[PDB]
Amino acid sequence: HMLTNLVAEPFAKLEQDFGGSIGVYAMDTGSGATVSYRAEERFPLCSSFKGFLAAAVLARSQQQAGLLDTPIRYGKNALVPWSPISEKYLTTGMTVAELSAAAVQYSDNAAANLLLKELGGPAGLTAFMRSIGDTTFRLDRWELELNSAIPGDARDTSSPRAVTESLQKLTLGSALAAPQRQQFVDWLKGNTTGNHRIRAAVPADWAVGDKTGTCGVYGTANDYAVVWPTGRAPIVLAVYTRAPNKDDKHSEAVIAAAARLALEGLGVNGQ
Repeated sequence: HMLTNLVAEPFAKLEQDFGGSIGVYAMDTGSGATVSYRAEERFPLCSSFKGFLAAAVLARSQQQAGLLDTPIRYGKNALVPWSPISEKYLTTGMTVAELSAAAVQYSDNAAANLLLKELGGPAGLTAFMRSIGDTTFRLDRWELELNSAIPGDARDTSSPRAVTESLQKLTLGSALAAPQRQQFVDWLKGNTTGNHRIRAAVPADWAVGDKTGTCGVYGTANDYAVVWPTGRAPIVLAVYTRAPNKDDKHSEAVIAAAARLALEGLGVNGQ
C-alpha cells in the first residue's frame, strides 16, 4: 500500500498514444517499493507462458533425476509455425533441457507443445503455478490456439502483478531448488527475442533475463524480466499490452517506454 506508486508516472498518456491498454507491475526486491498500473487486470500470456513452462519442467526435474537429459524425438506433425530451433533437429531429436531452452530463448512453439505434453497439458502447467501460490494464472489451450487474445476472454491470461510475483518466487525466492533456480535465470538471460522490449530500457552494464510474448492480434504483446542493477537489489517487472481491435498492431517501443517509466517510478537511475 504505502510503498506503491510513491511517484506517479504518465502511463495513461502512453497507453492512449498506443491506442490500447498497458499493464505494469514492478517491484524493488530490496525495499518492496512497487509501481503498479492496471496491474490486476488480465492480459493474454501469448508466448510468455513458456518461461513458466520451463520453470515447471525444472521443478519436475527435482523429483525426476535425468528428466532434463531425456532425448525427445518428434514428427513433422509436431512442427507448428515459429519453431526455429526444433525444425533444425527434426531428424535427430532434442533433449528436454534443449526444448526448454528453445521455448524460453526462441519462443519455439513445437518445443513448448512437447513440454506441455510432458506436464499433462495446460491444466498441468496451471497446477504448477497454483503450487507456488499463483491463483491468477490460467493456461487453457496449446500453441497456436492460445494466441486468440479475444477481448474479455480470460482463457490463457494472467495479470502483470501475478506474473511478477511468480517470476520473483522462481528466480529469486525458494520455489525452485538452488541449481534449478540458477538454470532458470540462465535461460532467461540467454533470451534472444527481447532486445527491443524491457532490455531496451536497461543499461548495457546491468544483467537481465526476460521472456516475451506476442499474440499477433489485438495489439497484444508483453515481456517480463528480472533486472540486476549494479550495487542494489534486483528488480522484477512485467509489462503487458492489448488493444480493442483485432487488427491493432502491438508495439515493442511502447513496452520499452513503459519499462523506463517503471524504473523511474522506483527511483532506479538508469538511461
